[PDB]
Amino acid sequence: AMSESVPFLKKPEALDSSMAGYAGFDPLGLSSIADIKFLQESEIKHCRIAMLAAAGSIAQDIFTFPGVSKVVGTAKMTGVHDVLVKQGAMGQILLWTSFLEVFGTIALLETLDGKRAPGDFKFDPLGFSKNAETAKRYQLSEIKNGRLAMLATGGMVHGYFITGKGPLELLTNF
Amino acid sequence: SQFIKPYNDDPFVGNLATPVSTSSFTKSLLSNLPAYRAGLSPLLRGVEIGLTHGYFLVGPFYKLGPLRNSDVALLSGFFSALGLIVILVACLTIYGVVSFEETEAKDQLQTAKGWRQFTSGWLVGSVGGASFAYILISNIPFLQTAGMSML
Amino acid sequence: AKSKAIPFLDAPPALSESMPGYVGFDPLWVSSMLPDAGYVKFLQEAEIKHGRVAMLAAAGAIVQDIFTFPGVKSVIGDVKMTSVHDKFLSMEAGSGKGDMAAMHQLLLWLGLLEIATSVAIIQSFKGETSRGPGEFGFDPLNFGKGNSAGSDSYKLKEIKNGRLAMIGIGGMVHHYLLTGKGPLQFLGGIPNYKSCVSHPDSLLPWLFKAVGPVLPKIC
Amino acid sequence: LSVVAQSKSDFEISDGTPYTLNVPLVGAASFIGWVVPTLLPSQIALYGGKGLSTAFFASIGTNLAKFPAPPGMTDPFWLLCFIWHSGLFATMILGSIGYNGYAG
Amino acid sequence: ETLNLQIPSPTFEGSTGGWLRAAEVEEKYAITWTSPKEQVFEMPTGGAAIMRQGENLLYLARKEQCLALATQVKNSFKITDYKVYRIFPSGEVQYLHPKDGVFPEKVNAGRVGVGNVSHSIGKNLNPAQIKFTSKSFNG
Amino acid sequence: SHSVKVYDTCIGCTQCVRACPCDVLEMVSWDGCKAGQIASAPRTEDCIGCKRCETACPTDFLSVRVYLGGETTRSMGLAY
Amino acid sequence: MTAAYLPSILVPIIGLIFPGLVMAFAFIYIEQDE
Amino acid sequence: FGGRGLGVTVNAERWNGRHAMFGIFAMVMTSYMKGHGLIPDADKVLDIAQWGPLAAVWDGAGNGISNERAIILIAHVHVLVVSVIAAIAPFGFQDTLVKEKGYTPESPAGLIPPFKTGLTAEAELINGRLAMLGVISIVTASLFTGTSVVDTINLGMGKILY
Ligand code: CLA
Ligand code: CLA
Ligand SMILES: CC1=C(C#C/C(C)=C/C=C/C(C)=C/C=C/C=C(C)/C=C/C=C(\C)C#CC2=C(C)C[C@@H](O)CC2(C)C)C(C)(C)C[C@H](O)C1
Ligand SMILES: CC1=C(C#C/C(C)=C/C=C/C(C)=C/C=C/C=C(C)/C=C/C=C(C)/C=C/C2=C(C)CCCC2(C)C)C(C)(C)C[C@H](O)C1
Ligand SMILES: CC1=C(C#C/C(C)=C/C=C/C(C)=C/C=C/C=C(C)/C=C/C=C(C)/C=C/C2=C(C)CCCC2(C)C)C(C)(C)C[C@H](O)C1
Ligand code: SF4
Ligand code: SF4
Repeated sequence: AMSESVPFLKKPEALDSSMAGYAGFDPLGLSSIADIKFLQESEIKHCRIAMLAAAGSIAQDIFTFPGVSKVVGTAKMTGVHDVLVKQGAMGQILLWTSFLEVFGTIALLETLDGKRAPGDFKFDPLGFSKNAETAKRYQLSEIKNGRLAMLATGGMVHGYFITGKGPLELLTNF
Repeated sequence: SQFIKPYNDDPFVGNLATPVSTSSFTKSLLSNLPAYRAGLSPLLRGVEIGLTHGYFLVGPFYKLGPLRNSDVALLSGFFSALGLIVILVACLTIYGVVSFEETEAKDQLQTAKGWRQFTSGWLVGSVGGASFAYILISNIPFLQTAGMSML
Repeated sequence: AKSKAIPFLDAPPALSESMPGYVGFDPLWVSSMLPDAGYVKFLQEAEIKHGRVAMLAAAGAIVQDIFTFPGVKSVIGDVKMTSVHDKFLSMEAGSGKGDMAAMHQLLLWLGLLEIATSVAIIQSFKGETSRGPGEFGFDPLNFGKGNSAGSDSYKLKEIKNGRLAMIGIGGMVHHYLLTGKGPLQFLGGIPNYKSCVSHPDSLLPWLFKAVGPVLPKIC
Repeated sequence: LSVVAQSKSDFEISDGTPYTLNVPLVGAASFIGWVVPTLLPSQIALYGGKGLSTAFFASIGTNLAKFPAPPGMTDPFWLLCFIWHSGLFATMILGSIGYNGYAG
Repeated sequence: ETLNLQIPSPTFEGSTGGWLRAAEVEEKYAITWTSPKEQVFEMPTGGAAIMRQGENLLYLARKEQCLALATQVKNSFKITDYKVYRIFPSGEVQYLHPKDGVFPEKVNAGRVGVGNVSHSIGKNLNPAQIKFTSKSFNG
Repeated sequence: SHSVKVYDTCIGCTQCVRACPCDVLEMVSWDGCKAGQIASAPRTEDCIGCKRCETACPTDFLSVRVYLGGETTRSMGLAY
Repeated sequence: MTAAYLPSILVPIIGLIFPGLVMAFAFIYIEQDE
Repeated sequence: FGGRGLGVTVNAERWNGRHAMFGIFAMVMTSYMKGHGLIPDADKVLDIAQWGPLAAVWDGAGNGISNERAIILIAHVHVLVVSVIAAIAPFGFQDTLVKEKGYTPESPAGLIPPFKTGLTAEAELINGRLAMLGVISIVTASLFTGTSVVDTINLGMGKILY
C-alpha cells in the first residue's frame, strides 16, 4: 500500500481510488486535517474558476467585445480589474457569483451531510454524461484540466506581473 | 449538551474533563509531544526536547544581554545559552540521583536509567540546537536584526 | 566477535553483516548512540544521501573546469568551485541585490523533494515501512532487472563510490580554498603554491584566520 | 476546521462528548452576515465614502503595497481592523450559538 | 463487615477539590451510609452532590473529610448508619469508625483506657528532674 | 504523632469526644467520677492537634491535654 | 595591585561555583533516605 | 556519595593521571607556542569596551586581560565543554567518571603496576602517576627557582623548545 505518485510514501488513508483524479498524492497529510469531501468540493470549485480564468486570459488576448476598447485602453490582464471596479463590471460579476454561492453554500452543507457528491450540481443540459461511460472519463478529464488550469492561471498572471505582456503577447514577443 | 464531565468517569478525583483538558485537539497535541509520544526511547525524548529548548535559548541572551551592542553579541549569547544549559543539566542529574531508585527498567522516563538517558539526550540536543541557532544567526542578516534589515 | 576492517578490535554491536558497504568499521560506536530500532536505518540513509550529493558535487566541479553552459560566463565571470555560489548569491534577491534566482531555485526544488524524503525517513525510522535505506523507487531504465532497490553488488558499488566522492569533493574544495585553481588545474599543476590564482574570500573568512599567523601560509 | 458540519470526524469537544463544530457554515454565514451590512457607506474621514468592510479591505491593499513598512499610529488601518474583527468575532460567537444550539 | 466495593456512589458532577496522587500511593478513606431518600447534600471537598436512595459510598483523601460528612448527614438527615474505612494501595481495607460498633461518646465494655494519668494536671514533674533521664513527666 | 492525656479530674461529660473531629477520643468505664466514665485516647495517630477537645472541657484546668509532637501526614491534615 | 589576576580568577569561582557546588551536594545530602 | 568511584579510588587515580598527561602536553605546547610567538597579539590588552567588565584585571598598566591569556582560556574552554559532555553523556565503550555504585572496583596497582608496553591499563596508570608527579615537580621547581613555568619547562627539557 504505497502511494502511486510518490513511490516511497505510504498510500494516503483518507484518499481512495474511487475518487476522480486520484493519484495517491497527499504527502503532507492534509486529507486528515480537513474533511476529504470539503477538500474535494474546494478543489473542484478552484478547478472551474481557474479554467474560466485561463480561457479568459487567452480569449482577452485573442479578441475583445464591442466597445470594451473604449473603456479599457492599455490595461491587459489585471489592470482591467482595476479600471472596471470603477465601471460596474466587477461589482456585477461579484454580485451574481455571490448569488450563486448562496445556493452553493446550501449544497456544500448538503454534501457534508452526505446527500450530494462534491462539485455535483446536476448541470448537464446537453446530456454529455447521459451514457455514463463518458461520465467517468469526463469526471477524470475535468479534474485534470482543472489542475492544469490552476497552474496555468498562476503562471500567466505571474508572467504578466513580470513582463506586462499577457500570455499570447508574452509568447509572440519573446 | 454538556462539555464538562467527571475526569476519566470518576466524580471524586481532583480533576475535571473540560475542553482544554480533554478535547481531541488537546489529546492529539499531548500524545504527540516527545515527552509522551509512543515508540520513543528516553534518550530520543531528551534529544527532541533538547533541540527545541537549546535553539530558542540563544535568542534572548543575544538580543538583550550585556554585550548585545558589541560585535561579540552572538558569541556571548551562545556562551550564555551554554552556561544555562550546563546549570540545567546539573539540575536534571541531581533530580535523577535523589528521585529514582535503581532498577533495571530503562525505557520509561521515571526510572533511574531512563532519567539518565533523558539527561544525556537533553544535554546533547540542547547544545546542538544552540549551535544550530548560532550558525543560522551568524550567516543570515535577517535574523541578526528583528527583520529590520528589510526596512 | 571481532571486526573485519580492524581485526584486533571488537565488532560494533549494532552493525549486522547484512548491510551493504559493511566491513566492521565503526570504532567510535556511533551506530550504538541511539537505542532505537531505526537509528541504524537512519544512519544508512544518511550515508547514502551524503554520498549521492557529494558524487554530484564531484562531477560538477570536474565539468565546470571542462566547460560551462552558454551565457554563464558573461554573468559570473571567472569564478569556479564555491566562488560561483557566492557570486550568484551576490546577485539574488534576499541574499544580495540582482536579477537572478539560481541558488534559490535549486533550494526551492531540492527542498520540495527533500520534505518528501523527510516523510520517507520518518516513516522508515519507526518501522511503519519495509523500505531499505536509500531506496526511493527511482530506477526508470531497468538496471536492477525488476527491483528498483538494485542488486547487492550495485548498491555496494553505489555506497563505495559515494564514500570516495565524499573524500574527493572535500579534497577539491579545500585545494581550491587555498590554491584557487580548481580540480583540473590543481591536478595538472602537481608543483603547487608556485603560482596560484587570485580568488575571493568565501562567505566564511574567519576559518581562513589561522592560515597566516599560526599555520605556515606558504601561499 | 477541527470538525465540519457533516457527521464525519470523531472530534469530541471534551473527553466523551462528540460535538459538531460547524466551522465551514458558521465561518461562511458569520462572514457574509457581517460583511454585507457593513457595506453601508458613510462620508466619514475614517471610511472615506466606503463601508466599513470596503474601507478596511482598501486599507489592507494600501498597506500591503508598502509591504515591509507597518501602518502608522494615526493610520486608519488599526481602527478599521479593530471594529471589523470586533463585529466579526461577535457575529461568529452569535452564529455559533444560534446554529449549534437552536439547530434551526 | 468488609467494604463491598460495588456500592453505587452519590451522583456528583466532579470537582477540583477531590483527592490527588497521595491517595493512590499512600491511603484513601471511604464512607458508606444508608439513605431513605434521593436528596442533596454538600460534599466536604466542594459543591453539592445527591445521595441515592439506599446505600451510598464515597472516597475522600482525609479521615476528617469522612467524619465532617458523617456529622453533616447525622444532623441534617438523621442518618447514623455510616461506616468509615481506611484503604491502602495494597488493597487492604481497614475498618475505622465506629471502631467497635458503638459510637465513641457512648460507653462500651471491653474498651481499655489509653492515655489516662492517675493524678491531676498540676502534679506533673518539672522538666529539670527528668533532664538527661528517660523518665516521663507524667509522674 | 501528638500525645493526648486524660487526667483523673475528668467528670465524664463526654464533650471532648463529641467535639473531636478525627475520632481520637472515646468513653471508657471508671468508678472515679459521678458519671461513672472517663475519656480515653486510643487513636492518637489520627490526632491533628486542633485542640477542640480542650476547648470543650469544663473542668477548671483541662482534664484532657494535647501535647503537640512529631508531625506526620495525618497530623498535618494533608490531603496531598 | 600585586597578583592582580587573582580577583578575576577567584571571585567567579567563590561567587558562582562554590555556591553551585554546595547547593548541589547539600540538596543530595538532605534528600537521601540513608 | 563517594561510593560512585569518587574520592581516593583507583578510578580517580586513573582519571587525574589522564588529565595530568594532557596537562604536561598542554604546558609543553604552550611553552613552545609562546616561545616562538605563534599566539597572535599575545601582549595586546583586551578592551572592556568590547568585552565588558570580565576583561578587567587591575594590574596598574592597561587594566585588562591580555589576548594570550584569553586564547589559552578559550582552548581550555573547548576541552571543558568536551569534558562535561563526556561526563554526562559518555560514549558506549568509554570508561565512565561516575560509577553505578553497584560496580566492583579495579584492584589497586600498588608500588608499580606490571610492566605492559601495550595500549594497556598498566601503561596508562604508570604514565599517569608519572605525569601527576611531573605536574607537582614543575610547579615547585618554578616556585623556588623564581623563573616562570614556561621557562622552567624549556630549561628542564634543555631549550629544545626555544
Ligand atoms: C474567473 C474568470 C474571469 C474573470 C474575473 C473575468 C473578468 C473580466 N473579463 Mg474575462 N473572460 C472569462 C473569464 C473571466 N473574465 C472567460 C471564461 C471568457 C471567455 C473565454 C472571457 C472573455 C472575456 C472578453 C472577451 C472580455 C472579458 C472582459 C473582462 C472584464 C469585464 C467582464 C466582462 O465583460 O466579461 C465578459 C466575459 C464573458 C462574457 C465570459 C463569461 C463566461 C461564462 C461565465 C462561463 C459560464 C458559462 C456557463 C454556461 C454558465 C453556467 C453557470 C453555472 C455556475 C451553473 C473583466 C476584467 C472584457 C474586458 O475588459 O477585457 C479587456 C472583454 O472584452 N472577458
Ligand atoms: C450579529 C449577528 C446576530 C445576531 C444579533 C443574532 C441574534 C439572534 N439569533 Mg442569529 N445567527 C447569526 C447572527 C446573529 N444572530 C448568524 C451569523 C447565524 C448563522 C450561523 C445565526 C443563526 C441563528 C439561528 C439558527 C437561530 C438564531 C437565533 C437568534 C436569536 C436568539 C438566539 C441568539 O443567538 O441569542 C442572541 C440574543 C440576542 C441578540 C439578544 C440579546 C441582546 C443583547 C444586547 C445581545 C447583544 C450581543 C452583541 C453585543 C450584539 C452584536 C451585534 C453586532 C454589533 C455584531 C437572536 C435574535 C435563533 C432564533 O431565535 O431564531 C430566530 C435561531 O433559531 N440565529
Ligand atoms: C542512479 C540512477 C540514474 C542516475 C544518475 C546520476 C547523475 C548518477 C551520477 C553518478 C556520478 C556523478 C558519480 C561521480 C562520482 C565521483 C567520484 C567517485 C569522484 C570523487 C573524486 C576524487 C576521489 C578526487 C579528486 C581530486 C583531488 C582531491 C584534487 C583535485 O584538484 C583534482 C582531483 C579530481 C584529482 C539514472 C538517471 C541513469 C536512472 C537510473 O535508473 C537510477
Ligand atoms: C493583487 C492584484 C490582482 C490579482 C490577481 C490574481 C489572479 C492572482 C493569482 C495568483 C495565483 C493563481 C498564483 C498561483 C501560483 C501557483 C503556484 C505558486 C504553484 C507552484 C507549483 C509548485 C510549487 C510545484 C508543483 C508540482 C511540480 C512542478 C513538481 C512537485 C509536485 C507538484 C506539486 C505537482 C487584481 C486582480 C486585484 C489586480 C490588481 O492590479 C493586483
Ligand atoms: C558553498 C559555500 C562553501 C562550501 C563548501 C563545501 C562543498 C565544503 C565541503 C567540505 C568537505 C566535504 C570537507 C571534507 C573533509 C573530509 C575529511 C577531512 C576526511 C577525513 C577522512 C579520513 C581522515 C580517513 C581516515 C581513514 C582512512 C584514510 C583509512 C583508515 C580508516 C579511516 C579512519 C576511514 C564555503 C563554506 C566554503 C563558503 C562559501 O562562501 C559557500
Ligand atoms: S487535638 Fe483535635 S484531633 Fe486531637 S484529640 Fe483533641 S480534638 Fe481530637
Ligand atoms: S476530658 Fe473533659 S470534656 Fe472530656 S469527658 Fe473528661 S471532663 Fe468531659
